[PDB]
Amino acid sequence: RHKILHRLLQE
Amino acid sequence: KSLAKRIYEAYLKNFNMNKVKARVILSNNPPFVIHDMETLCMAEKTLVAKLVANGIQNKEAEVRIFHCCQCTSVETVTELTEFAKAIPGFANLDLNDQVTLLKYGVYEAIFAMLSSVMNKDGMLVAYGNGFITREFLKSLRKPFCDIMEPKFDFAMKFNALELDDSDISLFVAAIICCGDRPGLLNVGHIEKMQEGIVHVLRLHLQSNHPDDIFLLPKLLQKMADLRQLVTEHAQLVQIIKKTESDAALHPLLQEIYRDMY
Ligand SMILES: *[C@@H](/C=C\C/C=C\C/C=C\C/C=C\CCC(=O)O)CC(=O)C/C=C\CC
Repeated sequence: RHKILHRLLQE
Repeated sequence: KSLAKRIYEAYLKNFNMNKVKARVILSNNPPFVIHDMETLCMAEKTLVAKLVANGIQNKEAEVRIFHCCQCTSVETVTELTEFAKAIPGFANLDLNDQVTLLKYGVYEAIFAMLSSVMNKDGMLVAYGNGFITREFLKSLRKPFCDIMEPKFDFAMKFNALELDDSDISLFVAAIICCGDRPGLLNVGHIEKMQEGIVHVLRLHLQSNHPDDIFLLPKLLQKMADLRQLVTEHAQLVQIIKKTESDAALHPLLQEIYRDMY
Protein backbone atom coordinates (compact mmCIF):
# COMPACT_ATOMS: atom_id res chain seq x y z
CA ARG A 1 0.00 0.00 0.00
CA HIS A 2 2.95 2.38 0.65
CA LYS A 3 5.60 1.61 -1.95
CA ILE A 4 7.43 4.96 -1.89
CA LEU A 5 7.62 5.09 1.93
CA HIS A 6 9.03 1.57 2.39
CA ARG A 7 11.64 2.33 -0.30
CA LEU A 8 12.53 5.66 1.37
CA LEU A 9 13.48 4.09 4.71
CA GLN A 10 15.25 1.03 3.28
CA GLU A 11 16.77 3.05 0.38
CA LYS B 1 21.52 15.36 26.95
CA SER B 2 23.08 13.47 24.03
CA LEU B 3 19.65 12.78 22.54
CA ALA B 4 18.77 16.48 22.19
CA LYS B 5 21.93 17.60 20.36
CA ARG B 6 21.72 14.56 18.07
CA ILE B 7 18.26 15.70 16.96
CA TYR B 8 19.50 19.25 16.48
CA GLU B 9 22.46 18.00 14.43
CA ALA B 10 20.23 15.64 12.43
CA TYR B 11 17.71 18.40 11.80
CA LEU B 12 20.36 20.87 10.67
CA LYS B 13 21.76 18.65 7.90
CA ASN B 14 18.40 17.42 6.62
CA PHE B 15 16.58 20.71 6.14
CA ASN B 16 17.68 23.34 3.67
CA MET B 17 15.50 25.94 5.40
CA ASN B 18 16.03 26.92 9.04
CA LYS B 19 14.60 29.72 11.17
CA VAL B 20 17.72 31.89 11.29
CA LYS B 21 18.05 31.97 7.51
CA ALA B 22 14.38 32.80 6.87
CA ARG B 23 14.40 35.59 9.46
CA VAL B 24 17.79 36.86 8.33
CA ILE B 25 16.93 37.15 4.64
CA LEU B 26 13.67 38.89 5.53
CA SER B 27 21.87 39.97 0.79
CA ASN B 28 22.40 41.98 -2.42
CA ASN B 29 18.74 41.72 -3.39
CA PRO B 30 15.64 40.99 -1.27
CA PRO B 31 13.66 37.91 -2.21
CA PHE B 32 11.50 38.71 -5.26
CA VAL B 33 7.94 39.08 -4.08
CA ILE B 34 4.83 37.96 -5.91
CA HIS B 35 1.79 40.05 -5.03
CA ASP B 36 0.02 39.50 -8.33
CA MET B 37 -0.77 37.11 -11.14
CA GLU B 38 1.39 39.16 -13.51
CA THR B 39 4.20 39.00 -10.93
CA LEU B 40 3.68 35.24 -10.54
CA CYS B 41 3.98 34.61 -14.29
CA MET B 42 7.24 36.54 -14.43
CA ALA B 43 8.44 34.80 -11.25
CA GLU B 44 7.29 31.48 -12.79
CA LYS B 45 9.25 32.24 -15.96
CA THR B 46 12.61 32.85 -14.31
CA LEU B 47 15.60 30.58 -14.50
CA VAL B 48 15.58 29.39 -10.90
CA ALA B 49 11.89 28.52 -10.98
CA LYS B 50 12.19 26.77 -14.32
CA LEU B 51 15.10 24.76 -12.99
CA VAL B 52 13.43 23.72 -9.70
CA ALA B 53 9.66 23.29 -10.38
CA ASN B 54 9.91 20.27 -12.71
CA GLY B 55 8.96 22.63 -15.57
CA ILE B 56 5.23 22.74 -14.88
CA GLN B 57 3.08 24.06 -17.71
CA ASN B 58 -0.61 23.76 -16.28
CA LYS B 59 -2.34 26.95 -17.59
CA GLU B 60 -4.19 27.56 -14.29
CA ALA B 61 -2.61 29.91 -11.77
CA GLU B 62 -4.45 28.17 -8.97
CA VAL B 63 -3.64 24.75 -10.47
CA ARG B 64 0.06 25.61 -10.93
CA ILE B 65 0.34 26.85 -7.33
CA PHE B 66 -1.19 23.61 -6.02
CA HIS B 67 1.23 21.57 -8.14
CA CYS B 68 4.08 23.90 -7.22
CA CYS B 69 3.14 23.46 -3.53
CA GLN B 70 3.66 19.72 -3.97
CA CYS B 71 7.39 19.98 -4.74
CA THR B 72 7.78 21.42 -1.25
CA SER B 73 5.73 18.60 0.37
CA VAL B 74 7.63 15.78 -1.41
CA GLU B 75 10.89 17.54 -0.61
CA THR B 76 9.89 17.95 3.03
CA VAL B 77 8.50 14.42 3.41
CA THR B 78 11.68 12.91 2.03
CA GLU B 79 13.68 14.99 4.51
CA LEU B 80 11.32 14.00 7.37
CA THR B 81 11.98 10.29 6.89
CA GLU B 82 15.70 10.97 7.20
CA PHE B 83 15.14 13.06 10.32
CA ALA B 84 13.10 10.28 11.79
CA LYS B 85 15.94 7.83 11.14
CA ALA B 86 18.38 10.07 13.02
CA ILE B 87 16.14 10.14 16.08
CA PRO B 88 17.42 7.51 18.50
CA GLY B 89 15.42 4.28 18.64
CA PHE B 90 13.26 5.07 15.58
CA ALA B 91 15.31 2.72 13.42
CA ASN B 92 14.19 -0.12 15.70
CA LEU B 93 10.51 0.40 15.02
CA ASP B 94 8.80 -2.01 12.67
CA LEU B 95 8.09 -0.96 9.11
CA ASN B 96 4.38 -0.65 9.88
CA ASP B 97 5.33 1.61 12.82
CA GLN B 98 7.83 3.68 10.83
CA VAL B 99 5.57 4.13 7.82
CA THR B 100 2.42 4.75 9.88
CA LEU B 101 4.11 7.43 11.97
CA LEU B 102 5.40 9.09 8.82
CA LYS B 103 2.05 9.10 7.01
CA TYR B 104 0.33 10.92 9.88
CA GLY B 105 3.55 12.73 10.83
CA VAL B 106 4.92 14.26 7.70
CA TYR B 107 2.11 16.80 7.32
CA GLU B 108 1.95 17.61 11.03
CA ALA B 109 5.70 18.21 11.10
CA ILE B 110 5.59 20.46 8.03
CA PHE B 111 2.95 22.79 9.40
CA ALA B 112 4.98 23.59 12.53
CA MET B 113 8.15 23.65 10.42
CA LEU B 114 6.52 25.81 7.70
CA SER B 115 6.08 28.66 10.16
CA SER B 116 9.72 29.84 10.17
CA VAL B 117 9.59 30.96 6.51
CA MET B 118 6.06 32.23 7.10
CA ASN B 119 5.31 35.87 7.88
CA LYS B 120 2.04 37.77 8.37
CA ASP B 121 2.84 39.57 5.07
CA GLY B 122 3.98 36.44 3.16
CA MET B 123 5.68 33.04 2.99
CA LEU B 124 9.14 32.26 1.52
CA VAL B 125 9.43 30.19 -1.66
CA ALA B 126 12.09 28.50 -3.76
CA TYR B 127 14.55 28.15 -0.85
CA GLY B 128 13.94 31.82 -0.02
CA ASN B 129 14.38 32.98 -3.63
CA GLY B 130 10.82 34.20 -3.70
CA PHE B 131 8.16 35.70 -1.48
CA ILE B 132 4.45 35.15 -2.06
CA THR B 133 1.84 37.45 -0.55
CA ARG B 134 -0.61 35.93 1.94
CA GLU B 135 -3.30 38.19 0.46
CA PHE B 136 -2.53 36.83 -3.02
CA LEU B 137 -2.69 33.23 -1.79
CA LYS B 138 -6.05 34.08 -0.16
CA SER B 139 -7.38 35.65 -3.39
CA LEU B 140 -7.21 32.48 -5.46
CA ARG B 141 -10.55 31.00 -6.51
CA LYS B 142 -12.19 28.44 -4.24
CA PRO B 143 -11.27 26.05 -3.04
CA PHE B 144 -7.57 26.91 -3.63
CA CYS B 145 -7.52 29.89 -1.21
CA ASP B 146 -8.59 27.82 1.81
CA ILE B 147 -5.45 25.71 2.16
CA MET B 148 -2.96 28.51 2.96
CA GLU B 149 -4.81 30.72 5.48
CA PRO B 150 -5.40 28.50 8.55
CA LYS B 151 -1.87 27.19 8.22
CA PHE B 152 -0.92 30.83 8.45
CA ASP B 153 -3.29 31.38 11.39
CA PHE B 154 -1.54 28.51 13.16
CA ALA B 155 1.69 30.03 11.95
CA MET B 156 0.96 33.38 13.60
CA LYS B 157 0.22 31.94 17.03
CA PHE B 158 3.01 29.32 16.70
CA ASN B 159 5.63 31.90 15.70
CA ALA B 160 4.95 33.93 18.85
CA LEU B 161 6.55 31.38 21.24
CA GLU B 162 9.33 31.84 20.22
CA LEU B 163 11.48 28.80 19.16
CA ASP B 164 15.15 28.36 18.23
CA ASP B 165 15.98 25.61 15.73
CA SER B 166 16.91 23.33 18.64
CA ASP B 167 13.43 23.80 20.08
CA ILE B 168 11.74 22.88 16.78
CA SER B 169 13.82 19.72 16.25
CA LEU B 170 12.67 18.37 19.58
CA PHE B 171 9.07 19.46 18.83
CA VAL B 172 9.23 17.89 15.38
CA ALA B 173 10.67 14.62 16.62
CA ALA B 174 7.82 14.34 19.12
CA ILE B 175 5.24 15.00 16.41
CA ILE B 176 6.73 12.26 14.24
CA CYS B 177 6.62 9.56 16.87
CA CYS B 178 3.19 9.20 18.48
CA GLY B 179 1.79 6.23 20.39
CA ASP B 180 -1.76 7.09 19.31
CA ARG B 181 -1.47 6.65 15.53
CA PRO B 182 -3.74 3.88 14.14
CA GLY B 183 -2.33 0.40 13.36
CA LEU B 184 0.89 0.66 15.35
CA LEU B 185 2.53 -2.71 15.98
CA ASN B 186 3.87 -1.64 19.40
CA VAL B 187 2.48 1.13 21.61
CA GLY B 188 5.11 0.86 24.36
CA HIS B 189 8.29 1.59 22.38
CA ILE B 190 6.82 4.70 20.75
CA GLU B 191 5.35 5.90 24.04
CA LYS B 192 8.75 5.27 25.66
CA MET B 193 10.41 7.21 22.82
CA GLN B 194 7.98 10.13 23.23
CA GLU B 195 8.70 10.37 27.00
CA GLY B 196 12.43 10.59 26.29
CA ILE B 197 12.05 13.17 23.53
CA VAL B 198 9.38 15.13 25.43
CA HIS B 199 11.45 15.02 28.63
CA VAL B 200 14.39 16.58 26.79
CA LEU B 201 12.15 19.49 25.84
CA ARG B 202 11.27 20.00 29.50
CA LEU B 203 14.93 20.18 30.54
CA HIS B 204 15.60 22.26 27.44
CA LEU B 205 12.91 24.88 28.08
CA GLN B 206 14.20 25.61 31.59
CA SER B 207 17.69 26.64 30.47
CA ASN B 208 16.64 28.09 27.10
CA HIS B 209 13.62 30.28 27.79
CA PRO B 210 13.75 30.99 31.49
CA ASP B 211 11.56 33.97 30.76
CA ASP B 212 8.70 31.59 29.89
CA ILE B 213 8.12 28.80 32.38
CA PHE B 214 4.90 27.70 30.70
CA LEU B 215 6.21 26.96 27.23
CA LEU B 216 5.83 23.17 27.42
CA PRO B 217 2.09 23.25 28.12
CA LYS B 218 1.58 25.74 25.26
CA LEU B 219 3.95 23.81 23.03
CA LEU B 220 2.18 20.53 23.79
CA GLN B 221 -1.17 22.13 22.96
CA LYS B 222 0.01 22.86 19.39
CA MET B 223 0.02 19.14 18.52
CA ALA B 224 -3.73 18.87 19.16
CA ASP B 225 -4.26 22.04 17.03
CA LEU B 226 -1.91 20.60 14.41
CA ARG B 227 -3.82 17.33 14.27
CA GLN B 228 -7.00 19.15 13.30
CA LEU B 229 -5.20 21.12 10.60
CA VAL B 230 -3.98 17.93 8.89
CA THR B 231 -7.58 16.60 9.04
CA GLU B 232 -8.76 19.93 7.59
CA HIS B 233 -5.93 19.83 5.01
CA ALA B 234 -6.66 16.21 4.07
CA GLN B 235 -10.35 16.91 3.44
CA LEU B 236 -9.52 19.86 1.22
CA VAL B 237 -7.01 17.94 -0.89
CA GLN B 238 -9.60 15.21 -1.42
CA ILE B 239 -12.00 17.83 -2.75
CA ILE B 240 -9.57 18.91 -5.50
CA LYS B 241 -8.91 15.47 -7.01
CA LYS B 242 -12.68 14.79 -7.28
CA THR B 243 -13.80 18.38 -8.12
CA GLU B 244 -11.07 19.41 -10.54
CA SER B 245 -10.08 17.66 -13.74
CA ASP B 246 -6.80 19.60 -13.77
CA ALA B 247 -5.15 18.93 -10.37
CA ALA B 248 -2.56 16.15 -9.95
CA LEU B 249 -1.20 14.46 -6.86
CA HIS B 250 2.33 13.08 -6.47
CA PRO B 251 2.49 9.26 -5.97
CA LEU B 252 4.15 9.66 -2.51
CA LEU B 253 1.52 12.22 -1.48
CA GLN B 254 -1.32 9.82 -2.42
CA GLU B 255 0.08 7.04 -0.24
CA ILE B 256 0.38 9.41 2.72
CA TYR B 257 -3.02 10.98 2.23
CA ARG B 258 -4.93 7.78 1.67
CA ASP B 259 -6.46 6.40 4.91
CA MET B 260 -5.29 9.43 6.95
CA TYR B 261 -8.61 11.22 7.63
C1 LIG C 1 5.76 27.52 -8.70
C2 LIG C 1 4.83 28.56 -8.04
C3 LIG C 1 4.48 28.69 -6.74
C4 LIG C 1 4.94 27.86 -5.55
C5 LIG C 1 4.23 28.39 -4.32
C6 LIG C 1 4.13 27.80 -3.13
C7 LIG C 1 4.72 26.47 -2.72
C8 LIG C 1 5.36 26.61 -1.35
C9 LIG C 1 5.07 25.85 -0.28
C10 LIG C 1 4.05 24.73 -0.29
C11 LIG C 1 4.15 23.87 0.95
C12 LIG C 1 3.35 22.81 1.17
C13 LIG C 1 2.26 22.35 0.21
C14 LIG C 1 1.12 21.59 0.89
C15 LIG C 1 0.41 20.58 -0.03
O1 LIG C 1 0.06 20.93 -1.18
O2 LIG C 1 0.16 19.42 0.37
C16 LIG C 1 7.17 28.09 -8.99
C17 LIG C 1 7.36 29.57 -8.84
O3 LIG C 1 7.20 30.33 -9.77
C18 LIG C 1 7.80 30.12 -7.53
C19 LIG C 1 9.31 30.23 -7.60
C20 LIG C 1 9.97 31.32 -7.22
C21 LIG C 1 9.26 32.55 -6.69
C22 LIG C 1 10.11 33.76 -6.97
